[PDB]
Amino acid sequence: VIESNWNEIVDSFDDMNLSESLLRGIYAYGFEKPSAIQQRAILPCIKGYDVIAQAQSGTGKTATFAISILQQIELDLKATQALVLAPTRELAQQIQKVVMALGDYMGASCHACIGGTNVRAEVQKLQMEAPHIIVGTPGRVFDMLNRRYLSPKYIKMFVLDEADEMLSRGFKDQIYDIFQKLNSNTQVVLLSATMPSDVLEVTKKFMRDPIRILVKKEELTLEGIRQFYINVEREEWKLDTLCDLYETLTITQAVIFINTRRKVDWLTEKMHARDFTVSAMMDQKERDVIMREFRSGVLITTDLLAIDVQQVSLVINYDLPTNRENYIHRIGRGVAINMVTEEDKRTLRDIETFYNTSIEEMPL
Amino acid sequence: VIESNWNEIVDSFDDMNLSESLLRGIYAYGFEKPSAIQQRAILPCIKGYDVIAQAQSGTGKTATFAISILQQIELDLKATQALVLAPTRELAQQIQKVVMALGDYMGASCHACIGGTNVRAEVQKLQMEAPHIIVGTPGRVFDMLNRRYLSPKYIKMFVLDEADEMLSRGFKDQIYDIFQKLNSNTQVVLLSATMPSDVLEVTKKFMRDPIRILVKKEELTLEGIRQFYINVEREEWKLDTLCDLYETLTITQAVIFINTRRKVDWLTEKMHARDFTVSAMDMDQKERDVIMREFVLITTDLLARGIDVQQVSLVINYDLPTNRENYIHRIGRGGRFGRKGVAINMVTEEDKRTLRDIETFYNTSIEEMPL
Amino acid sequence: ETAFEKTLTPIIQEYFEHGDTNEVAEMLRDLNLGEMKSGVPVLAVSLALEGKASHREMTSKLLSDLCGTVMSTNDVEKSFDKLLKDLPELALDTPRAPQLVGQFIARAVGDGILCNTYIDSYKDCVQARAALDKATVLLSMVWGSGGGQQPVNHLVKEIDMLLKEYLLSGDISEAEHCLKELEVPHFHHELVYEAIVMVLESTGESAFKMILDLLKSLWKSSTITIDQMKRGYERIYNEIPDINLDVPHSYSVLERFVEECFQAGIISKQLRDLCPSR
Repeated sequence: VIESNWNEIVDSFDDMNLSESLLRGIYAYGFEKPSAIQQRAILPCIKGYDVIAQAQSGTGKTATFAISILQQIELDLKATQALVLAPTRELAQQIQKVVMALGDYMGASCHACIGGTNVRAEVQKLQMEAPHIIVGTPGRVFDMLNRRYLSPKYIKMFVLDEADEMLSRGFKDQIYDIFQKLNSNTQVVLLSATMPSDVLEVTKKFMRDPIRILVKKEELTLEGIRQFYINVEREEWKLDTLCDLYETLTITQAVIFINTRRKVDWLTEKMHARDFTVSAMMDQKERDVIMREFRSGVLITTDLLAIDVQQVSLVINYDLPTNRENYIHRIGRGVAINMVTEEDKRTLRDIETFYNTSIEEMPL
Repeated sequence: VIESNWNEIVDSFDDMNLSESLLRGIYAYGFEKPSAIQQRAILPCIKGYDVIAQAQSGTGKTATFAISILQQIELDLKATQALVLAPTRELAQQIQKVVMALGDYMGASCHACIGGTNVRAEVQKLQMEAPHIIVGTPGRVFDMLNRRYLSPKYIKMFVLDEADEMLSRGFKDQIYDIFQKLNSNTQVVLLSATMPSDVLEVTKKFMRDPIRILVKKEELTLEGIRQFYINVEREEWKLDTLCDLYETLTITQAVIFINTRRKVDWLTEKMHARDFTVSAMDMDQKERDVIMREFVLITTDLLARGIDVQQVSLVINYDLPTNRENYIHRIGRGGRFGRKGVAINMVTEEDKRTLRDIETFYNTSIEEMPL
Repeated sequence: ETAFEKTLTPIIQEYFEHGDTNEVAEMLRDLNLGEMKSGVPVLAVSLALEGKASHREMTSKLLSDLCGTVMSTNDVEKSFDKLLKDLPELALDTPRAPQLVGQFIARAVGDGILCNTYIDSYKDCVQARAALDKATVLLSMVWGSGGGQQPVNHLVKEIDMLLKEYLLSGDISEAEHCLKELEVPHFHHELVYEAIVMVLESTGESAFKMILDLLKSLWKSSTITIDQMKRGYERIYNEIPDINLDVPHSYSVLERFVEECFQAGIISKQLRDLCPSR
C-alpha cells in the first residue's frame, strides 16, 4: 500500500487550534476524541501540506478533510475557496451534509451539485453566488468550470475523495482537466481506500513533497461476536418473543434490524403501545437519532440507513437480511441474535456457510 | 496391448434387444449408429460375461457400460444393483450424468458420490435408500461399504472404468478391498485406456474367462489440415485483422476460438457493431440451438467439445490455446479417414515463442498466411 | 413535484437492499401517482446508474415486475424518452451513462416492457445516438450477475467456472475481474477453497503452479482479505480427511502446497503451522 512518512498523533481536538466555532460544531456533531485518521491527518492539512491519506471509507474520514477545509475558509470572502470531489452525487451530498454540520456555528457556506430537476436554479446559485465549499462529481464540477459558473480563482484547497472509486467510475480525464484549471498554488488532498497505479500517478503528478498518512484498515469480522438464533415458528409470534427477550436481558442499548420502513413503523408503535420506549428511522430529525446515538442514548432501523453499530453491544435481526453480504454490515465486526421462522430455516444455514461461521441456539 | 478374443459386430442399437425405454433414451441422447466399441462391447456385457475393454477415454465408451448396466437393472427392486468406479469425483459425476440421460425413460436410479459439504445428506440418502446404480471413486465407495451405507448384497455388476488411471491415482488397495466384499457372483467389466502390469493383474485375479475387446485405435495426426499463422504485432490490431480476413475469404462457416467468456462477448458484439452477424457461446436450451442449428461461431474453448468442429472448413485461433494438448482439440483432426480443411493462427510478437512450441509439440509445420 | 424524488428515491434505494419487486409495487400504488407515473423508471434507472451492476440489474427487473401491475406500457414509453433527454445531463455524473442507458433499453425492449421498433421510430447530439446504437447492436446479437441476494450455490457455480476458465486462459486479471464482479467479497473463501481443491485433485504440475500464482496475485491485489484467505484454508484443513477418500496422496500434496504458500508469504507461519498430516 503507500509508505507512511508522517505520523505524529494529536490526542484531543482541543490541541489543534481550531476556531472555537468550529470546535463547538464538531462536538455538537457527536465526536469526542479524534479517530485514527483524525489524530494524524487534520494537522498536516490545516498546516497546508499536500496530504495523501490511504484510509477506509469515511465516517469521520469525511470529518477529517471537512474539519480542515472549514478551519481554513475565509468566512469574510464570499467566493468559492475549497473544491471537493466525490464519485457519486449521493456521496458528494453527504459530504456537504457533514460540512454544514460541523460548520454550523461559523458562517461557512457549502454546496453539492445536481441533479438536475432544477439545475437552472443550481447554476444561478453557484455564481453568483458563490459557495465557499463546493462538492460534486468530477464530471459535474468540471462542466461548471467550463461554463464558468464556478471560479477557480479563489480555490485554495482541492480535495479528491475516494480517488480509487472516482477513477474507476471513468473520471480520470475530468479529474486531470480540472487540475489544469486551478492555480499552481492549490493544496491537494487525496484520500483513497486503495492506491492502485492509476491513483498513485495522480498523486505523482499533482502533489509537492506530499505527506503520506496510512491508517491500518479495520476489517469486519464475526470473530468477537456471539451469534444466536431463537426459533420462532411463525412471524405472528415475532413481536411477542421480542418483548419477552427485552425483559429477560433488559438491555439498555440495542439495534434491531428490519427489512422495510413500513415494518419499522409497525413494530416501533406496537412497542410504544407496550411501554417499551424505542427509536425509529431526514438529516435534522435524523441527525438526532444519530447525534444522540453517537454521543449515546433501543433503535429499530431499516438496514439501508444502518449510525456506527460497533459501539452497540446487542444487535437483533428481527428480519433476516435478504442480501447475505449485508448481514455482516448489520451484526458483525458482540453479541447478535437471529429470529428465524420455519420458512427462514434454510435461509439461515446459508448465512452460516457464506461466512464460514457457526450460529447456535438461544440458551438461558 | 491386450489380445482381442471377441469381435462380433452389431450394426444397429435395434438389434440388441434393449428395453424400448432404454432405446428411446439412447436416441434422444443423440446417438445414431453404435460406435466402434458399442458394436462390440454392449452385447457381451448385457449377456453377463466379464468383459475387459481396452478403449480410448469415453464418449461413447461411457455410454457402453451405461447402456448395459441399465438394460440389466431390475427396476422393480429398490436396492443398489450395479457399482461403477471412476478415478475422480469429476469423472464419476459425468458417468452418472450419462446414465441418467440414457436412463431417462426407465425408472432407473443413479447416484455419484461426494464431496462433501453435505455428506451428512449424501449418506442418509445412499441407504436408505438405495440407488440402483452408484458411481464414485474407489476410496469413497469402499469407505461406504465399510460404514455400511451401501450394501453389496444386491450388486450384480461391478465396472472399473479407466483402471489404468485409478490404479495410478493410488487406489489399488481400495479396489481389491472392495472386490473382496462383493459376491463371487458379480460381473466385472474393466475398461482401460492402457493395460500395464498392474491393471492386467487385477484382470487376472478377478475375472472369469473374460472376453477381451481391443477396439482402441490411435494416430491421430493433422495431415488433412493446412495450418497458418498471420503475424499481428499487437493484440490491439487483432479485431482489425479479423474483419479484413472475413471479407478476403468471405467464409460462410467458421469457428473462431477465444480464451475467455468475457473476450467472446467482447468480440461478438464488436462485430455485430460492424455488420458481421456472428454467434457466441451458456445453457443447454439456449445453447442446444447454436449446437442444434450448427449441427461464424465464436466459443470459448471449454465448450468447443459441446460442438463437432470437424465438419467446419475454417477454424481461427484468435487467442492461442495456453494448453498445447488443447490445440488439436480446436483445429486439427487427422486426414481421411476424415478429415477437414484449414485453420489460422493469430500470433503476437509476444506469442512468437508460444506457437513454435505447438509446432514441435505435434511434430508439425505452420506456415505464414499467403495471398 | 420535487416533493416527488424526496419520496420515491428512498424506496428505490431501500429496494436495492431488500430486493422485493413487490413491497416497492405496493407503496407506489398508495401514493396514487398521476401522469407523473412515467417519472419512476427514470428516477430508478438514473439512481442505479450511480449504483453497482447489482442495482443496475435489480432495476431492470423492477422495471419489468412493475409494468402491468402499477404501470402502463406507455409510462415506460416515455420514461425512456426522458432518459434520452437527460443523457447529456446524466453523463455528467456517470461517464458511461450513454452506453449504459443503452443496455437498459436493449433489455427493456427485451423484457417486452418496451415497444419493438422503438429505437427505429426515434429518428443533434452524439449522446443519445451513441446510446441507441448500443441498444441496437445488443439486440441484433446481460447485465451479467450478480452477487449478494443471489442464491448461494449459484455463486458457487460462478466461482467454479472462474477457476475452470482461468486454468485454460491462464489469465489472472481475467479471473480477478470475475471474482470481483460477483460482488460477494465476504464469500471469497469459496474461491480459495474451490481452488485448493483443484490443486488437491489434479495431476502433474500446472494446477499447482497456476493456482499458487493466482492465489499470490490475489493476496497481493488485496483482493483476498487476510481473513477470507484463512476461512479458506480452515475449510480445507477440515475436509481433508474426507477429500482423502477421493484423492489418496491428497495429504503429502496440500502440505507441499501450504509450503509454497508460506514460502510465498500468503499465509502466516501459524496457518502453515496449523496444517494436518497424520
